Amino acid sequence: KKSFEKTLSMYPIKNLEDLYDKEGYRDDQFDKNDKGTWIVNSQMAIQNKGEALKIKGMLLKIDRNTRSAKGFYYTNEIKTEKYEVAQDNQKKYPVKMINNKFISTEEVKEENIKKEIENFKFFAQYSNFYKDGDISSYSAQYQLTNDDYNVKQLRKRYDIPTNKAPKLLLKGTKKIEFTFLENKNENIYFTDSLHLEPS
Repeated sequence: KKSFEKTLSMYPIKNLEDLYDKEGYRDDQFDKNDKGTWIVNSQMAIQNKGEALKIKGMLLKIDRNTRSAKGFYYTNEIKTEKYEVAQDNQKKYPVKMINNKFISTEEVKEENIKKEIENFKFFAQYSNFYKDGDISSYSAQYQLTNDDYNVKQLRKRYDIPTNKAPKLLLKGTKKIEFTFLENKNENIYFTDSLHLEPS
């Protein structure tokens, strides 16, 4: 648990640029001159009944050495349980972080993608912080209510087509997941992660 608090206590980080000056856990795989890169990823996955799993998220690499951040917005559609190559639905839209905003470094023609990038917020920017697995790979999973501050935050920012209260999974080897629905071919989950890794 409080292995998560070392990270989650930081939330919210309204200005992600503060991560330039936030030190994380460095180990002998980090070179002595590498301050590290924060990899931040937030992602909503929504599957309406009889429809494909629709995914939208952003991945950002915040390089502490160069005080710059690059990554991409991404959308995807997943239809089957198993791997089908021809579902080539993954689109990536490269962005940079400039003044705590996310800026396309390419042309984006679809007005609907432009808006999503312009208004995007990572979970770390707006959040605030039973059933235990441990296979040495630990996890703790909790049943939340719809008055949980973070559940309300998700329902504002995303259109969640179920009113069931999600479970929060703290998965660690780190990564967090709000699972709203987990029926067969009817999945709704939000994930987020923030970790420091070598550049």
